[PDB]
Amino acid sequence: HHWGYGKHNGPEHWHKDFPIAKGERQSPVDIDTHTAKYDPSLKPLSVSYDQATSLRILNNGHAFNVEFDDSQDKAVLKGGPLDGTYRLIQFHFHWGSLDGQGSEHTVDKKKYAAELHLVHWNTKYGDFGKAVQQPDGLAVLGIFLKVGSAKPGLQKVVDVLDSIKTKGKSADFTNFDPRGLLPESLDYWTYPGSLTTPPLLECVTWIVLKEPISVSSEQVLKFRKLNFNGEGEPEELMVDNWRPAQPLKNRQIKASFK
Ligand SMILES: NS(=O)(=O)c1ccc(SC[C@@H](O)C[Se]c2ccccc2)cc1
Ligand SMILES: NS(=O)(=O)c1ccc(SC[C@@H](O)C[Se]c2ccccc2)cc1
Ligand SMILES: [Zn+2]
Repeated sequence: HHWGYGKHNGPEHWHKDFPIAKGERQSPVDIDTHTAKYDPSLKPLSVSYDQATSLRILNNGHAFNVEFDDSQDKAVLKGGPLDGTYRLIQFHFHWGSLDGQGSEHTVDKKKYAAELHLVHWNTKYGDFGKAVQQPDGLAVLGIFLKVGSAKPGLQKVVDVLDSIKTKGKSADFTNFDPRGLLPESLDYWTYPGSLTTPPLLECVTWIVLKEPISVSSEQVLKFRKLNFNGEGEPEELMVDNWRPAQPLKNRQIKASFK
């Protein structure tokens, strides 16, 4: 058996193999917008993706990852709450079976249809596997998706999903520009947290953008045609691959904006 998002292996079970699931800085969380304090000392985010090199897209059985060449400083996140340089390694999404759920973070308990995670690692630790062992090892840029108008920059991702339907499938995915997934504003909330899947390591500076991106109903319907299963196995649609909000405990969510 293995962790997943089913009735028998979902988030309420993860603590049995990953006891840090009940830890002091777990993600995601509810963002209470009235309780978040504006921190005028936070810097604007610097998102430098013009030289991003996408390589491949992979169905890992839990989501799909768009992977980048992170062997050099090609696509980096700096500024905001961060010290130093964080290199883009991959992005992925979490989404629902219906439009009223799917995001991992919530905003005043509102769930969005989906959530994009752009995963970056702190270059002072040399590699991703070292960085996840450190409290400031990762920076994940989270962007909410709502259903409305299509996102034109998402369609190249949507159109390749039929080629990676099942767990373990990958496809070449070069020249994808992740700037096409951003909203107009880089206003954000930030707090110290964790990976939202096992192994749930407490290594993430979360940066969650206030402005959602709009995607079309047809775009998210295509995410929901993916499979958790491998080829030839009984079909289990890849939907509701989100962890619910965890206790905030002794943490403060800071806002970049008034
Ligand atoms: N999250 S975790 O790592 O602590 C973990 C590890 C192992 C397990 S046992 C899971 C199995 O009993 C049942 Se799957 C099933 C459900 C419906 C239909 C067919 C088969 C659960 C969670
Ligand atoms: N949803 S999320 O953005 O918080 C997120 C981001 C990245 C992951 S990578 C999970 C595992 O494949 C790699 Se952890 C590992 C890697 C090397 C050595 C030890 C442990 C998980 C969740
Ligand atoms: Zn994620």
